[PDB]
Amino acid sequence: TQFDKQYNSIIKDIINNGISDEEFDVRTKWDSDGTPAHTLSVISKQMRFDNSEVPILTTKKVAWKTAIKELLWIWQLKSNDVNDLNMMGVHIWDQWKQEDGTIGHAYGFQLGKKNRSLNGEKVDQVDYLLHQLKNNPSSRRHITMLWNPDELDAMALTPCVYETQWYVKHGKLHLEVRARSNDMALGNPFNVFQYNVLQRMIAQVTGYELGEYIFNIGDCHVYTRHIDNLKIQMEREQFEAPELWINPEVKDFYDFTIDDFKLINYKHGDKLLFEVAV
Amino acid sequence: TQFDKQYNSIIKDIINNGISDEEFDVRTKWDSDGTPAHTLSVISKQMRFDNSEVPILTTKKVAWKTAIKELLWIWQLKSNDVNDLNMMGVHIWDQWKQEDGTIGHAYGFQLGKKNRSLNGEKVDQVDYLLHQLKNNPSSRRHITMLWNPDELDAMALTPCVYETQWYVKHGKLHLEVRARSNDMALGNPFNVFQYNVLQRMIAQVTGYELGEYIFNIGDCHVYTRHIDNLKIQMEREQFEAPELWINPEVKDFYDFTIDDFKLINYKHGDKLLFEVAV
Repeated sequence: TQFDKQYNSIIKDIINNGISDEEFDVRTKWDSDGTPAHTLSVISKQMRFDNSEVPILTTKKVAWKTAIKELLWIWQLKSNDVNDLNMMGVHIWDQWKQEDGTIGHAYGFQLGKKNRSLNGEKVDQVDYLLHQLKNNPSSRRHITMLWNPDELDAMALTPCVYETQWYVKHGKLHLEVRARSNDMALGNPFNVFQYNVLQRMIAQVTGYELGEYIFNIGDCHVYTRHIDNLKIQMEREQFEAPELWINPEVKDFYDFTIDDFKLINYKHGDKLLFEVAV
Repeated sequence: TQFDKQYNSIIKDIINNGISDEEFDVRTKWDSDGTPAHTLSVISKQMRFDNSEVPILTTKKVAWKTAIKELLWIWQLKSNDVNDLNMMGVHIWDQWKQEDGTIGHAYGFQLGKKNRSLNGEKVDQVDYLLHQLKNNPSSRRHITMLWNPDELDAMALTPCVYETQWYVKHGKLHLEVRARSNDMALGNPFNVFQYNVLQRMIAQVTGYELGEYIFNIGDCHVYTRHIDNLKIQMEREQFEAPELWINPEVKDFYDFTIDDFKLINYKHGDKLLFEVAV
């Protein structure tokens, strides 16, 4: 179920069926003329994968490394402090760094919260999701939630991929994910494969085969300047997906390191520059 | 976009492609033999409507009244006390009534919380969603959230239809909804049409045409005993959807009463008994 087939199956749709944000006074803008940059969009689109292969673009390179790195920060480290993410070599967050170093009450800070009761002892979303999966697989409640109505005003930025719903059906683990928004041009390919990594990880530790991987986008859009450039990507060549490796010797979620993930034989397209926009 | 066409388009799929919960020790059971009742299910299904008609079953009657009544309780009254819902004639909640009368920190209690900052003055989810829609339509954040990770342990029951995402595109208001679970046999038809009512209501008060209505289900299932009975419903006749009425003289969300809603010329099927199950 190549990520490519579905990816371009959604792009043209947006160029052809998308609605321009025009009618409004957007705040975001390019960087070569300050001229407010404008987009086209569609509501509610969905990408599903049977897991016979890694969902990753092959008509362009993805930040597969920076992607898994940011994953450990949010779900493994459950940290909101940017320094931790700077320690991994990633800086793409430096922009929302608060005078104290963190991004406020969002992302990792939501998962680390010891808010659930588990055998006369409080625990956090990630720890709760873990135990229940192997002691309450049938449960129709396996849900992580980033969108906290209580601390929304306290986060330095509103999350995109904010929730997930897992299912344990027939020795299989299914992962559904949802984004309230998503840039198909610079945000989607990175997020997708990234949250699919997280799936393979818990899958291995809980000892359950991988089920379907489903990714849900609410507002899907692309910027205008990015269109002419996406059309080429569509016609670009399509190679076979790589073979992501993950040390099988690991048996604990918090044992994984950026050194246990290796994408093998990853053929992808060439450099494609997509104009910057504040 | 009759609700019927899509409804049965999902039922057979479940009978044919659904997976039995069997493998597990379910807690829920029938009531004629205590024998644990069992189901079949599918993950991630979706129902969309263009709003040319009311999404309501015509091969069976829906609690269209009890449905809108429960809607005012959660979103209008933002109450968690069962007495209020008993005052409307509804008792279908009496089961989860706590020693104090309420269902804990769930449903209405989540929407009434004055947790957002609006012009140097705190306000609740419902009040926030309202103002922003007419002063920040373009916003990609219009979201209500019932799933509170902080008070989950405090609710007397985990919510099904827990969130919503609205969009204001071209004088149109689009409403996306999601359920973590949903019984296609006794829960779905009621929920769907119900959250579509809520849409028509804010639509009228904000003064925006209705956009697409999208309903998302995570775990969709039906109980075994209910199968033989759903097959008949499928072959039942299909009449044209009714013409829901709503007093146009209203201009405030909190002015609506169960007396402003009238389904006109509603042709539906006959009585279909679906075995009870604790």
